[PDB]
Amino acid sequence: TSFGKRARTRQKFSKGFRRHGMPAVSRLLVIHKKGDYVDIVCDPSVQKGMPYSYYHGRTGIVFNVTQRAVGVEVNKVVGNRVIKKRIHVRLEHVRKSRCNELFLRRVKENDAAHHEAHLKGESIKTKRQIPGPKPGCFVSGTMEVLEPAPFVES
Amino acid sequence: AKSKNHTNHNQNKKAHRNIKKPQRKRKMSTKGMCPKFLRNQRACKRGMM
Amino acid sequence: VNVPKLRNTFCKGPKCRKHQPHKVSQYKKGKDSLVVQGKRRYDRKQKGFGGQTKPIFRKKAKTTKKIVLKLECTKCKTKRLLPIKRCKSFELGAEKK
Amino acid sequence: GRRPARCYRYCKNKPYPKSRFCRGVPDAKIRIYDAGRKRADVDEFPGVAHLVSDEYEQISSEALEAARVCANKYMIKNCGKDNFHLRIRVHPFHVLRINKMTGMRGAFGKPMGLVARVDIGQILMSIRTRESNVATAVTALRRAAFKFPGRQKVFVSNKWGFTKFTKVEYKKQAEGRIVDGVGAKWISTKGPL
Amino acid sequence: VKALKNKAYFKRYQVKYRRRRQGKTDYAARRALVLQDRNKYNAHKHRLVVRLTNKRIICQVVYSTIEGDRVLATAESTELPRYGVKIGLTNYAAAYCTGLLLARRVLKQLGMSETFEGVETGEEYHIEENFGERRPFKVLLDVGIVRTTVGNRVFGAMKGAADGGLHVPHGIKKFPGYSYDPEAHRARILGLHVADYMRQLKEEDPEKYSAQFSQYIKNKIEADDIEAMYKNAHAQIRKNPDAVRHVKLTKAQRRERVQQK
RNA sequence: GGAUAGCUGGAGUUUUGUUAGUUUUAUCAGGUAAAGCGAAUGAUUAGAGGCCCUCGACCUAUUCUCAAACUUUAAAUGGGUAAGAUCCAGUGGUUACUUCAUUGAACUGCUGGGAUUAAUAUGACUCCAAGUGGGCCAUUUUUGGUAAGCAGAACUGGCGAUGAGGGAUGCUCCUAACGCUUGGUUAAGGUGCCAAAAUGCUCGCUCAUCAGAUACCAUAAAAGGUGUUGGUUCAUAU
RNA sequence: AGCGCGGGUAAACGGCGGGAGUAAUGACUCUCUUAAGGUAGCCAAAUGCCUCGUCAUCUAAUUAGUGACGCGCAUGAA
RNA sequence: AUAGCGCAGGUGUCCUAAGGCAAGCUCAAUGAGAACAGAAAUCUCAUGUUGACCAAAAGGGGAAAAGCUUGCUUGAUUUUGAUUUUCAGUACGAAUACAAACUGUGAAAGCAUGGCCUAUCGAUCCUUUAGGUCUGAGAAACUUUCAGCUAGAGGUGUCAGAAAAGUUACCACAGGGAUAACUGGCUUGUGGCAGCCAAGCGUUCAUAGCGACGUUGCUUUUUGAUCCUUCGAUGUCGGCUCUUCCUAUCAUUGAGACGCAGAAGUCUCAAAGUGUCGGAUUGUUCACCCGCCAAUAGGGAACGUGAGCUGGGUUUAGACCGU
RNA sequence: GCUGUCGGUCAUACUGCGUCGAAUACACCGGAUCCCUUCAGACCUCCGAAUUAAGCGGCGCAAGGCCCGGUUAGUACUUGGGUGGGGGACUCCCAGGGAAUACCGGGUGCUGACAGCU
Repeated sequence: TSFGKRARTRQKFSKGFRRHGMPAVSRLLVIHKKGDYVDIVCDPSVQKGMPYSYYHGRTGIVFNVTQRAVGVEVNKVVGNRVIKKRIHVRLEHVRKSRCNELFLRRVKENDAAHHEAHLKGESIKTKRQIPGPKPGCFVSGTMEVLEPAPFVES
Repeated sequence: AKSKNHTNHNQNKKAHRNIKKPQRKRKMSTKGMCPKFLRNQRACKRGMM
Repeated sequence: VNVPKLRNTFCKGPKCRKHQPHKVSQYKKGKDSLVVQGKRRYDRKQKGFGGQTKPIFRKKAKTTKKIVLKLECTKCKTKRLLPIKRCKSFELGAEKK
Repeated sequence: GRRPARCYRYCKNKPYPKSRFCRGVPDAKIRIYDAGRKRADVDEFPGVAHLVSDEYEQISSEALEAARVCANKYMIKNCGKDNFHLRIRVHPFHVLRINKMTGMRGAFGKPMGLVARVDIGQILMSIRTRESNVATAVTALRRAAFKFPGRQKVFVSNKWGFTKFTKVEYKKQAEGRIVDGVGAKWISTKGPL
Repeated sequence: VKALKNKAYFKRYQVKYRRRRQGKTDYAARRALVLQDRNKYNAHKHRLVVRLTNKRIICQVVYSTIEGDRVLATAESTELPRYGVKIGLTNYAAAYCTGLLLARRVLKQLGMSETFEGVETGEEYHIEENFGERRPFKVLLDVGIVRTTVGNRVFGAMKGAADGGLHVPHGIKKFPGYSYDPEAHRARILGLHVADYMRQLKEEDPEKYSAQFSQYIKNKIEADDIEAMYKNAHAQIRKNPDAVRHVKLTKAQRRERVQQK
């Protein structure tokens, strides 16, 4: 086949439908502190600093912040091993990740829950519960008698 | 006398035989950070000695 | 391709270290000469019998060569070589569009 | 010498229609699809019979031409020229390749001719006619089945002409939602006014 | 013929944002102003917003947030009847007086009034001055989509801010008098070009001098008196901060209206 | 044919609340299958309604059928990241960086809060070197070709390197993987005889002057039959 | 010196044309082009692809043989 | 991520502007209008989501711009590193994000390290020039020439980079069924044979005999397609001789149908029990004639049959002609 | 309840056509001496103060568009299993996931900062 920086991009780098024109200003006012997760989505509208195609849609940790760019460490399988790769990228092509935000909420409630016992002797054992089997109750309402259907061609 | 051009067969099975993940480390490596920034981390560390 | 003769650019030299104007010549090679070690080693080696030693290159692919500009500073007379991309047509006479 | 049509029964390849990429145009043998009286209005010709495939096939353009010339000639003798409409619904857009005569190498081949793809349950022909007829119009499509490959069930539907509407649901016409030939158009309460 | 604006035309049709449709914001120039790098993290880039409406000159200091832009302190030329200047609110003199009157009440809000007196007229000035000490308050200039000529009223209000002691970055090249002449710029601040036009026009005509400048005849201001006002306005400013139908129809109500028609 | 990486062995250590070809919880990326054309682009049948005709024109609303290099919309199966002792908060200091500013930023000192913070299972570098770099097959996906026990790919599993029981017989199908053995129980598959086990029980269908008989598999079709056994729906017992 | 520049030499190596129109046929006219455009002769040849060429002859019957006929794939003058 | 001598195309360039920045403006197209003037000139209004244009293939991207027009300029500059892409996580090339200079444009924010993004290119050795108050020619100075250190250029298109024409039928060696020319095997387009439907032909009448436009099979007696077997050899055409087998039956036996009066036939069923010839030309297989006959049907058995023959052909070495 | 300046989401916000807008205020609007712009004071620029018609805002339209839900549909398609069916083409069962038009029931906005107005 043929290899180019943007080969097979077509659908992948397409702007979208009715989504043409430049980035909005409020998305350009997002801050990214180092030690923070970000999903690399590249918008073809800006051709400056767009990352390579493989990294598109990859979540990874911000290690640097250049003035007009964000150093993101992502990770990449090469047969036998993962290897952590360090890719700079323009500000428009980075989104804030939302993958961590349940865990970030969770710790504030969970650490405050363990805190507040003190002399009652904590040992709360705070933990999510996976919704397995339901217990039993009586249930009653209006009924219908169904039967199976004869075939019709139409 | 061809012969086969290419194949991905038995390559996933070979890789998974051993897919090592790099060990996590405290304190992030600074290779590829700003030179201006890393100048002031040296000047920082000097000032507390 | 067309290029002006006058040209403001950086002067990598001891006095200036800033943008001066420069004079844009072309760079040609200049003659290969004798008494240079590789030419002397080539001459002793090809004396005698045994035909000739080194490869003679035969089969060129390229039409073009890379155009070097010889810059030359006005004030201090520093020079250097800028390369430029390849082309068949080169000049640095005027006639603008 | 064209091929036997056992060669090109099955839908082995992706559709390859006549475009800017194909360029070799072989032109079809059906450039007359509709037949009988084309111009009759919907208030006449309530009865209908479809010819429906049960089998996932290709059908050549010549086999469609053969089948319509079969069926409309059976109409002309029995029930006259001017008491039927006969549509061919299927079109041949798939273009079909031949390599002709180191054995391979130049294996990719030129475009021979046209062919139509056909699903299970897909409608091939439809005769629209008077309820007087119908039984004659079924036996017009028992004939036309022999020109195609595979089997095709013949199917008297319950619908007035070439419309969505059931012939029960058509006649409740009087209230005047419905008002065009070969197409009963529904007047909506949707506007403007 | 096929005629304008199909059903399928409106399907395809993307919209420009809204303040492009309304015809106000340039989103090209907005993206250049609002960026402040990522080495700075969470600094706020302030900008002076001068807008020439009719009869009035609005002047704001503004930084941006994700919810919206956020005003630090406003100024209006309609305030200036407080500080001596009765009329001539749209002109270049009033633009300078608004930009000065703004620039004090940025400093008074932060608590930085005694530092940065600035430089009271029409001579060139940047703030390289003050060394070994706190740096002057940085603020850009957003013209908007006022077309940027030599003169215009906006660089009046820029020079008002520079007198006030806000660090505006600016070249000299779009001031009046330009190769630069400072005393020609002093004529525009003190309203001398306005007085010289009245001095030219009154000896020529009574009818033009009645038709224009009718408010000047009411408020009793002569050709000689103009340069006194805008000078004396400045000392008045610098001892002062500021001091204070139909409705929709339901779908029951809509099908009611059909059977009327 | 080499070199190089991978697959493999051996020799040393570090080291045990850390690993995963898995799901869940939350969050993203994608443009295949289908669908679409009374949505753009491209292909396409049919008529309707807009100085004497006239098929035209073109327009307006409809209609027949489509697309590997068309698309508004858009699955399943797969892919990324996160789920705490390598953590969270409070407070002081360092700094040529950053700020209009002890404002921030990153790094650090101290003081609290917390022992495994979804499920299930489970202990997790360095060196030296061999052989190998002709592969083939099967289910699904799929390209060239009339097709091939043909050529070329994708995912997984086999054969090759591998016997045992079944498919009469078969490198690749099924069951199932092997230390020497005593007893018990099954798998796939079978029970008239060859042949270990049913001429077992019970209910239908079939008469062949070429019956039929067990996946891969060792070929059969269009079209017929008042041969027989049932069903569906009309019309006067047929 | 040679090679260039300028002559000679084919019983030196060798080479020796197409297209329309015109009393079925083309003596004849026109046209593009070569260093020269195959002359005298001979031919389906030990040399002709189409080809078992066409017409005589030998035969009851001849893809053979002989004698003629030539736009001759690709005959021809030490 | 992913193959084929898969599919549709493209590159070895072009440009001091088509580079850079800022400002102003809006394009293709349609509609209605204006002397000469129309289907096409120029001017004007209205509408115009990109239907134009951006050096060139195709695809992304773009509307107070990335398009068009003007103004000012040379960041297509200098110093070396890091990263991404191919990937062994080597190199080249290409690109991205900073750092330290110095300039351009703009009021300023900014933007600019060539082209809006995706292609447009090259190691060692050798030669060559640019740079330094530089290092060395080893007995020591001076001073030409030389050798160095750093960065470009001269080129390898077989593009990780030898310096390179034929012929062998006089042939040789190591090997290869990884790979052709025979049989056999899979396949059956092509060849051959048999069905289904019924437009017409058949004076009249679709079906005695036929059968278009379509469509379903069979065969391995043709020819391809393929490369599984065989290269430490299975003796490659044709004829002669001799045997057997098949039936898709040319004749002979017994039937049935007819456009069957008789005679002569054409069609179909049971039929392989018996029979299928003499010669001219060609190496022929085929073919084409002369004749006979009840009839001169088609095929298989390693394209039956070379320790059975023959050697005319093909296919060694000699020689002739033509190209 | 509103008007302005800077915005956020970027059509529930667009487009077409028609009626109505207290009060600031936006706006049309008057002028060319200087700053400044061209063929041209139309645009732009500067200096002004003698009608809501448009712009702008609200509302309507059996409007188009757009957004939201119900149908379409447990259908199309599809993951794992089958010594299931079928001569093939394809199709059914078991354990799971599960769309999209067509067509009618409701909508046509919400909002942060700052200065002012019944």
